[PDB]
Amino acid sequence: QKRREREQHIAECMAKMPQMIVNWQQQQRENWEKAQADKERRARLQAEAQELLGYQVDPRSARFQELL
Amino acid sequence: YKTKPTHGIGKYKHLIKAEEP
Amino acid sequence: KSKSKNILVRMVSEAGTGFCFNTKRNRLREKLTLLHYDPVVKQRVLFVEKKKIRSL
Amino acid sequence: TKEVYVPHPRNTEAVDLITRLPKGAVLYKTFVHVVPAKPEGTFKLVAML
Amino acid sequence: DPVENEAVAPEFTNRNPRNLELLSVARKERGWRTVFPSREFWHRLRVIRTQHHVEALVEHQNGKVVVSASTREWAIKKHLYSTRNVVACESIGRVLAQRCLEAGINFMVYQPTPWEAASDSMKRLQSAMTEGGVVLREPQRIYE
Amino acid sequence: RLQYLIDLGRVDPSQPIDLTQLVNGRGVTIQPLKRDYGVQLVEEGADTF
Amino acid sequence: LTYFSARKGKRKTVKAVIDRFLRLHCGLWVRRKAGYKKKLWKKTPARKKRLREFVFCNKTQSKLLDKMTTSFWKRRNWYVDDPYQKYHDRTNLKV
Amino acid sequence: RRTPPLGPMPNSDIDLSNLERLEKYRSFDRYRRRAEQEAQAPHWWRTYREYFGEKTDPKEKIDIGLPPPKVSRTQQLLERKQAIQELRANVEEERAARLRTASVPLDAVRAEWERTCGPYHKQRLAEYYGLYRDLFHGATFVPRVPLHVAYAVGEDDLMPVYCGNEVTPTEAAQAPEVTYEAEEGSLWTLLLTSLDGHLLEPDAEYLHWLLTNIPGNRVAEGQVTCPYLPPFPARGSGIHRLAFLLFKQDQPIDFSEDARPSPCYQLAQRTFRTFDFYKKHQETMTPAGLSFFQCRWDDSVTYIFHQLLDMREPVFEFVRPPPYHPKQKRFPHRQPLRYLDRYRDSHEPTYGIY
Amino acid sequence: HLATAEWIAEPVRQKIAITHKNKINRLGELILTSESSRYQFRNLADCLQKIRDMITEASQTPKEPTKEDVKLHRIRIENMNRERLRQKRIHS
RNA sequence: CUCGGAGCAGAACCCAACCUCCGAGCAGUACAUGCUAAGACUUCACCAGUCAAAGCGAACUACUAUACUCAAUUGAUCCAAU
Ligand SMILES: [K+]
Ligand SMILES: [Mg+2]
Ligand SMILES: [Mg+2]
Repeated sequence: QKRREREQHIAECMAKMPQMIVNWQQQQRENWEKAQADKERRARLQAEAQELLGYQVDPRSARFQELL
Repeated sequence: YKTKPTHGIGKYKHLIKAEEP
Repeated sequence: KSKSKNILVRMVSEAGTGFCFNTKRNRLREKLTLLHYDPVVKQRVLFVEKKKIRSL
Repeated sequence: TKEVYVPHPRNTEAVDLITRLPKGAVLYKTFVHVVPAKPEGTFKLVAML
Repeated sequence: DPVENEAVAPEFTNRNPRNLELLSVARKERGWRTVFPSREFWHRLRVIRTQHHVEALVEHQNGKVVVSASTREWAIKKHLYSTRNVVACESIGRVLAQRCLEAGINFMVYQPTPWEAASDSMKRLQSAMTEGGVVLREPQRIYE
Repeated sequence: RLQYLIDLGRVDPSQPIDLTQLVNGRGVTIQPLKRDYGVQLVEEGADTF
Repeated sequence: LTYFSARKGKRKTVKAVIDRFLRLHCGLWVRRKAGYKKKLWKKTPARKKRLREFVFCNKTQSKLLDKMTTSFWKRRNWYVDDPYQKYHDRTNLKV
Repeated sequence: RRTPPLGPMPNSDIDLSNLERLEKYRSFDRYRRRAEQEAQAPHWWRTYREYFGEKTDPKEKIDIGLPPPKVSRTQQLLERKQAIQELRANVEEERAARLRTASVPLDAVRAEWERTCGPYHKQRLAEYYGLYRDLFHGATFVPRVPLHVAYAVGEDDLMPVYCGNEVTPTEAAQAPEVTYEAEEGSLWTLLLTSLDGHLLEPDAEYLHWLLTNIPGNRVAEGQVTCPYLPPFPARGSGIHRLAFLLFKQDQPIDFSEDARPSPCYQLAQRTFRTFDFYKKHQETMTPAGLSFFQCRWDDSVTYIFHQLLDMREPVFEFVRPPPYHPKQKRFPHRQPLRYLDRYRDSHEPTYGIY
Repeated sequence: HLATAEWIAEPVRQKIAITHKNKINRLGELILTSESSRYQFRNLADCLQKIRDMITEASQTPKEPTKEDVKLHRIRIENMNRERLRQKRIHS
């Protein structure tokens, strides 16, 4: 009985695995796709500074993150 | 090897400009 | 000693085989879900973090 | 033996060196080899069917 | 009353240079891991591009040229507008593939540089070889 | 060993053979105090038995 | 070591040895590797496989373990389905 | 202690005073080209070529073939340059090349290749296969008479023989169709030999076919000095080389000492050596053409052994050297338990005296 | 002698001759050999089991596509190119 | 007070001083850093440590892909937790 139950548990869990993978992998791609979007935003915030570098380069980005 | 006639056949750094910051 | 960055966690197979392996992850990142080879089923399956073993 | 040294085109550091060498200059390095002593095998009569 | 025809030597001597290679039991020259290109092959396709011509060689690892196709040949040159363009490289691939099959060469390795592999010329030459029947990978040696 | 004992007349095949007869023929030495539980018949010599 | 016990006047076995080493009847001693269950997370697969091996002791250690164990532990045993049965006897050993 | 170099050291001709003004490679491809050239030159130090390169004889290979054809380079170059201008003048040819839609006619290329470089490519390929090594003890010849050999398979299909392509013994069960270009009054000798088939002597060959005193290219009218025997590569013996050799005769020749009976099913009579056959007839015979194919065992070879040669079929197997192990020691310190299995003959339990 | 053997079905006899043609000698006898044991009994038992496996495989007529061996893969390419060199007669 | 690199110790190995200098007690990327197995190396013993063909299973016909980058980046037995 123990062996039969363990094999059945694995079989059931392993019949769900294929669908689990596509969902996981599709979400990993989205996670990676969501990091790239965040990267683009930072570059835009630097252009808004317009080369007015100095001490007031960090807080400017903070102001715009609050807006988002 | 030092004693052998082929000593230094692998020398190369004398052929490149000295780039030492 | 005081410094603390990563942690050691136990990754448990989702195939129900009970096979587990330990991996290192950043403390400030989310729980890991990994595709890892499970010897019991003899093919790569999803593993999900269950417990933190220790601080690395 | 001593042989001419050609690095892999993906080995960035080595490729940067050879491109800066004066034309006509060839790098050499020392290589070690094993000369195989025995053949991979032999064909032997196993049956007369 | 032994049969004269049944006098067979206990060991068979096969002097065919390609025999052990065709059985995929011959040694390949492994090693040379720190230099380029690898020596771990029996035959390799080597493409020589010059200012005026395109030549493709199939050579054994021992350095013997097996078959060759060059735009210097009148047989090929007479049909080419240019001997230095992509069309010339594709033509060399098609001609070489036919000569390979007639010589019995069905497998070879190709060892391009990164820029060569990305070039359209070499991509068209490789497709010509594979369409022509030649496989540009070699079967693994059988050790056991 | 069993065939050897029979050929020399040390074990009698005309009667049932058990531990007592094997021990009485000095064919095997059993040590119950050393956790011996008896004899195991092994195949060695099957071709010529 | 107790060379002569107070009750029997006999040599005693060092039981620490019995808990760690397997004696093959041919004279060889088998052991596990120290640290084979320690800090596996920081050790490579190749190292971990080496640590799992059952290995033989050298001459000096074998002589020492023989002295630290009484004759009982050197007898030939016939355990049923012994995993180590094949290794009790040497084969093709010269000199 | 130092020792002076035995010759010019690499990179000595580089003037190190004007290093900044000297031209650099700048490209991996330019260094590699120079590196490959340097590797091929002879050196006074130890080299890979010294230990692994085939030891060719210093004396050049004797040429035993027909004279090269006489060509007028001036007239040839004029006609060739004119043809290229006509091809390049066409505007559609320029557009097909620019749009990468042009192609060459492979059949026409091969026909011209047969008449130009073909002979030298066949010589190079025959040298690679070891035919000159085995058939003429290193002497070479340029096959200047194209030899076309094809085995009839079925009724509508032919299997051509080129220079190393694989033909099965079933396809070669009957004599092939042979054609070449020959002038009227010329005499020719065709022979087929198996370089690797001999089952007894390592350096001997089997004569599978010998046609002598062929008038022109009418192969069916030549004398059958040795009748056709299909290839019989033994199972497990690998891939064999069968070579067709065409010889141009200066006169009619008497081949009575090479005549084999019809049929000839005795392997001792088929034993043959091309070097000896040619050496005695060299004064009146010259190698002209060459074709060869590669053959491995197939199920039809059993029929040749069982029926035609009236013998049991020899089977061979490729046997590898036994594995090396160091001398077994009484105390294999730090070796795994499986060390003992490396020196065990049998896997079945032993019980000794018991 | 495979052909004479009447304890094997005739269709089975004809399919074994094709599958195990390499084990049948000139006289027509199917020869099996086992040398994997010290004991003649086990060697004979192995040979007898091979006979039982041969008859089972022939009767089973399995149509399952077996995985191609590595040595066979190279021969497949070589056979493909040999067919590709095949020509037709100009005037049939 | 343990570990690594360099000089002393110029060229196989080894080589000391409360000798001369600089470092380490991690980090990052993987998630087949899966399994298994010839033959070897070894810090002068032991312990420990190191490199690996073939094979299985993967990956693969774009990835200097196959024992990850990295110099050291580390702790025996008992015992405890599970
Ligand atoms: K032979
Ligand atoms: Mg040591
Ligand atoms: Mg491997």
